[PDB]
Amino acid sequence: SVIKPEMKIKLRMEGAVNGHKFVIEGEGIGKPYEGTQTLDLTVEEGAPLPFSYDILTPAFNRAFTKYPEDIPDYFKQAFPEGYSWERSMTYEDQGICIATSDITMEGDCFFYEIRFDGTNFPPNGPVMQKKTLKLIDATEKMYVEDGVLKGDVEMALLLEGGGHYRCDFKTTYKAKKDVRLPDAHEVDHRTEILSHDKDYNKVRLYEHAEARYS
Repeated sequence: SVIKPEMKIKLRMEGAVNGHKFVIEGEGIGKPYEGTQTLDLTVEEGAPLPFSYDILTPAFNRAFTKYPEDIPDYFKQAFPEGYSWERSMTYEDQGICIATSDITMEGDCFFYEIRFDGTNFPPNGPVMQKKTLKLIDATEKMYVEDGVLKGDVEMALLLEGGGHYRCDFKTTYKAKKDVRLPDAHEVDHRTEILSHDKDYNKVRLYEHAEARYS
């Protein structure tokens, strides 16, 4: 397989949230068959960001998912050609985000071209006031529809003070070639910011993800 036990990552994200433009670049490494990865992210334009970094972290690759032998792996099968994804995120206070990523590989490295746009966040809400603590561990429901793989998530960000800030995630994953399509399944996610500098101009980000049946 072209997916090696250790794969590097390079990415660039361009976008805008509530009128604030930005660019973030990233480099990292992970273990695709263990579903783990670490990214070092740097804000290259638009620093310091005025909004919660936690709305970005799922946008920074399901190739880094531990897939059981008996569930076809849509993402690893898609390489070396790769795949893209398109995602809508509707937050409970009517902030909404759209993100896309085009994922390719060369040698032992994945490359992501990411677009991220968000709007209509209340200026005094938790996103624009940076009152989120983390992404709560979440389960993504995967299922095939229209010949591609979809993932639906009812997820939540933890807020300072203990409240939950809910978001309906909907992703469409599009392999660039035909692959063996899986039956419906689930992917458990854990996302963690391991470290960051004062304004989050520099962030170290970790994900652990594993596929299973309900």
